[PDB]
This record gives sequence, C-alpha cells and structure tokens, in this order.
Amino acid sequence: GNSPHELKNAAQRAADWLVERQRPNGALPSRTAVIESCYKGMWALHTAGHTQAASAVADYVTSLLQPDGDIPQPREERYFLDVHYLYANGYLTIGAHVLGRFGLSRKLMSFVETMRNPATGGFRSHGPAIPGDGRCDSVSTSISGLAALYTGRVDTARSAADFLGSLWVGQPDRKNVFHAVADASGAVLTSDDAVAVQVRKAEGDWYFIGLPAFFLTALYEATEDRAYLDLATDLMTYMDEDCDEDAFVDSSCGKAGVAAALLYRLTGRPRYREIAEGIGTLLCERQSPYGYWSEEETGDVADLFWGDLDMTAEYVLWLDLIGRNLASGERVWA
Amino acid sequence: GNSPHELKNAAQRAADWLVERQRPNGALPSRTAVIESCYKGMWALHTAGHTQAASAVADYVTSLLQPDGDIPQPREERYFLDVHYLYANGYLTIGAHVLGRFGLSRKLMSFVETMRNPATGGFRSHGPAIPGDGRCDSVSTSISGLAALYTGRVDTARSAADFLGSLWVGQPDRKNVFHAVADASGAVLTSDDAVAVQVRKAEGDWYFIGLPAFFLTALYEATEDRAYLDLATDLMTYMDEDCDEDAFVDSSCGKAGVAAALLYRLTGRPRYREIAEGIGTLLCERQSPYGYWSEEETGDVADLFWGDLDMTAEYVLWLDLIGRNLASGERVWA
Ligand SMILES: [Mg+2]
Ligand SMILES: [Mg+2]
Ligand SMILES: [Mg+2]
Repeated sequence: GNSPHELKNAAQRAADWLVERQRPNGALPSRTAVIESCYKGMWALHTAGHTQAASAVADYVTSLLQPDGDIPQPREERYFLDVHYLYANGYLTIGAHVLGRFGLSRKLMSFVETMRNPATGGFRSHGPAIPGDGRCDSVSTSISGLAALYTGRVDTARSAADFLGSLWVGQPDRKNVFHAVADASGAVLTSDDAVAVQVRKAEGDWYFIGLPAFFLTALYEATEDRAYLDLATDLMTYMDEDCDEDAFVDSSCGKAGVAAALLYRLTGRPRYREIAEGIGTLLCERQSPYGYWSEEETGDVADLFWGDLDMTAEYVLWLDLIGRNLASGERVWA
Repeated sequence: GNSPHELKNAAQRAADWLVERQRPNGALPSRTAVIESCYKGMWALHTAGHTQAASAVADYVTSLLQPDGDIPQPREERYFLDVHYLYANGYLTIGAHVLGRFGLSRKLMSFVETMRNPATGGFRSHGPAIPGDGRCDSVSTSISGLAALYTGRVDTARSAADFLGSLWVGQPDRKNVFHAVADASGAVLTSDDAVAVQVRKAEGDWYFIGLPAFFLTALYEATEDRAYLDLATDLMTYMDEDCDEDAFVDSSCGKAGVAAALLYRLTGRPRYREIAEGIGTLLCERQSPYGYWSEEETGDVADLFWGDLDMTAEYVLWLDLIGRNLASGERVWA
C-alpha cells in the first residue's frame, strides 16, 4: 500500500485542480449550480492549506444562507431532499467552524439541531420543504453528530450515538440487510422505501455503516467512553468480516477508511492500519492523471458533473484524514 | 502592499522550512526543547495544509500532557511562567481542536477553565506550580477566550470579553500607559511588576492590546453581539491614533494585523485593510531568504532559538489569516 505521504500528495493534486478552476463567486467547477456539488469544499480545501479558496467557498455558502440557518436551494439530487437532507449541512458546518467562520457555523449547526428528534436522538431525513413521515437515518444522524463534535455540542453528539446504538441493536436481519432508517418512535424501518444496505451483495451504500463508524470513533476520542469505541469496533468488524468485499472497494468506502485510520491511531491494532492503507491506496489509484476523480470521464476537463466534483473534494478530505491518522499511528505504535 | 496570494506564499515557504526540519518525535527544530518553541505549530501547520506535520506536533504535545490537562513542562521563559502561562495552552487547544484531536482539546480546554477567575472572567497569569497573587492579564484572557470559541465554550468566551471590557474601562491613564493586568478582584494593576505598555514609546508589548482586539472581533462574528465589535473597534482606534507607530511595526504587531483584516471583512472600513496590508507586507519583507524569521540569524541553519521558531510559526499563522480575511473582504466589499 501507498504511504501516508503519498496519500497526501494525491490529495494535494486534486485540491490544486479544484482551486485552479474555482469561480469568482467562490463556487467550485460544477456543471450544475447545486449545493450538493461543493458542500465538502470548505473543509477539503482547508485541509489542503488552500485557505483563501476555502474562504471563497465560505463566501459563496454565506450568500446562500437563509435566515433559519439552512441552505434549502439550490438542491436537485433527491438523496439531498428526502434520504439525508442534512448531509450537506453537516459538512458545511464543520468546514465553516474549522475556518473560524463562527457565525456561519453557529447558524448552520442551530438549524441542524432543529431537525433532531428529542426522543430518539436521530436526525430527520427530509428537509423542511420536503414532505415526509419523520424518519431518521444513520447518515443524517452521523454527520450531524460529527458537526456537533466540531462545534462543541457534545451532548447532541452523545444523543446521536444513542440513536445509532439503538439502530444497531434493533436490526432484524443483520447478516443480510442493514436497515439504516428508523421511524419517529425509534423503530427500525423495513419498508421498501427505507434505505437498506444489502450486506452480502456488491451494491454500494456502505457509507450508511462507515460514516457511523467514523463518527463513533471520533466521539470516543472526545469522551473516552468505551461504549462508543465498542460500537465503532463492532461496526468495523461487521464491514470487515461480515459485509461483502465491496464495503472496502465501492466509491463510498472512504468513510470506513477514515474510521479504520482513526481506530488504528487510537488502538494500534494492525488490521485497522491494513484496512485504511488498502482503502487510501485504492482511492489514490483511481485518481485521474489530470488530478480529479470521476466515474466515467478521464480527460483534461474544465468542470465536472456535480457528483464527481463532490467525490473529488471528498477524496481530498479522506486521503488527508487517512494519511495523518496512519502517520501518527505509526509514530505512536510502531 | 502585497497581495493576499503573496502573503500566503510567504507563509507556505515558512511552513515548508519548518516541516523539512521537524524531528521524528514531532517537535519543531528548536535549539531548546521547550513548549514555548512550538505551541503555535499545530494550528500554523494546519493552515498551511501540512496536516501530517501538524498531527506530529499533536503527538508530541500529547506525549507531554499531564493528567490535569496542563503541560507544565518543559517551560523556561518567564513570560510562560508568571506573565501569561496560558498563552501556550491557548494555541495548543485551538490547534488540537481544528485537527479533530478532540480528547486533547477537551483536556487542554478543561484545564484552561480551572484557571478562570469566576468573579471577573479573567484568566490567571501564573501557572499552578508558580507562586502568585491571582492576577489576570489581557493576553491569557484573550487566547483563552479564543480557545473557548474554537471549542464551542461560548459562555466562557463571553466572560473573557467581560473581563477585557473591565480592564479597558478601568485604565487610569490610557493616553500614556496600557496596564494589561488586573488583580483577582478585577481592579487594574499599576505596580511596577505588572505588564504595562508604554503606548507613546516604541518599546513593544503591543500584543497585550492587539490580541484582545482579534479575540473580541472573532467573538463578535460568533455571537453578533455588537458590544464586542464596539470594544474591538475602540482598541483598534486606540492603537491607530493614540499609540506610537511602533504598534504596527514591532514584531508583536501581527495580532493587530489579523484583527484589522478580520474587521475589514466584517465592516469594509478601508483603514482596516490598510493596517492589515501594511503589517502583512512588513512581515513578508522581514522573512529570510530561506523561509524562517529571525531577529539575528542570517545563515542557512537547521534550527533556531526558540523565540525565532515561535515567531516563524506565528507569522505562518498571521499571514494566512490576514490573507484570507483580506481576500474575502475584497470579494464582499470591493
Ligand atoms: Mg501545493
Ligand atoms: Mg461474522
Ligand atoms: Mg492543465
């Protein structure tokens, strides 16, 4: 596998690619003007040290911010409407906070908390303008708990972990399916219209498990409460031992990669280093020669379809996080 | 002056200089192994995108962390013992937190809060092992409030600002001296053993005013409480109009420059941009050809006296912060 330094070199190439093509208003080079194209941009560009570019994204985001602290438009992808609406808001909060844009992060995080279910601790899947039944999902809840950790709302993070532990315990058929949604009372939803990961098939969706593993490990680091470490390690064993190989190969595997890298630094267990090395090396290998990532395109393009742009910023972030946790883990343990 | 891109270029050269010479345990290349040589390193290296080097400083800092969350040793400079002990801890808390080292930042911040005076909101000048009279100073209080902002302990930040307001209002002779310290009841200390800036002389110590200006401006951004913007504005007016021109020339002027850059982004007042540009250009002009900053050193050296190492990391941070607030200020206002 490639070294932590090589993972970082790859992240820097993509960050440079984004910055070279950033628009004057600060938007990143997407073929459609949608918030799901650049919600990871502030955090990703800041970790690459492109802080003026990251601040320009913050300027762009601030120009879209509504009085309630939400960015309800522009949104087109329905996963950002009724599956995990807050997935955009969570990265926006973290990126704003780490940049010191404390007014933006306060407003964003306060809106996120209006979508918290006080009884289960989960976060609602569908946004305010989107009809739904109050279901909460593992991804909305996980990213919201992580944003709460960065903004110091540790009680909210703990309550999100309560939701996740209940989702985990209540699974009716864990060998074959992970049902990632609970209803407004906290019962696991097995409806056809609720997100369900096919555990023993190569059909993606793994970040509904991997993002919880990352968040729970971060929450353990913040509190040293072993209950959170226990659930994170149980989720990682599940993805490693019980899920299809696709869990570490699909484009959504980066979340588990970060979780394994962090678990490695915190516990020193060698399997966690291997998982994170393997995932980081895989993302590095898929990078296009010109510096971005794309499902289908390979040329010297000037912009990307929103999903590739998001994936490109996302891998800047995961390669950086995997890199620094593996490098520190080697210093601490080896 | 110099463009925001030019300031960032100087910061990046200095960060590269540091990282090339960083030691295997994570320590920065100081001729003496003291915490005051590298307390700004986590945050500075993170802003430069050098996240593996920043995390390596975190590993080093973590190895020194005591059970109470303090790093009482190694310390040698008196200013880090009984003038502003917590000045190290404050940057360490911010750098740990933005790196996601949430256990480190929680423990560091919680120790910082045990040195808060609950009656005045000030932070004690002398560490637990250092005999003293409970006096509290503007720098300890300012950096501790800023660390509270990054960690989401906003009530602690607001209480720090209350202290700074009492210190400002209580000045007995502000046209001639800025007494930066108060006793444990919050009365301004005028004894000869208490830090006093000779504001009509070119004799340094300006950061006892400039760091408060920066913190209060960030606290305004977090809360939108104009009382904090008002006090920041009065301190910047004071430094610009009542203080010797050395206030924007001395090595400690970077704090004021950052406050001015931030105030420019928030208010658009052109005088703030001029102050920030003037200070950033001055720092960029003083940089060595190799990347470090030093009062006396001019060779291609492998290490530095702790004060020069601290100053080099410090200018990486301030040039980055000035540059991105000036670049976004231009986008918003120009
Ligand atoms: Mg570069
Ligand atoms: Mg099994
Ligand atoms: Mg080209």
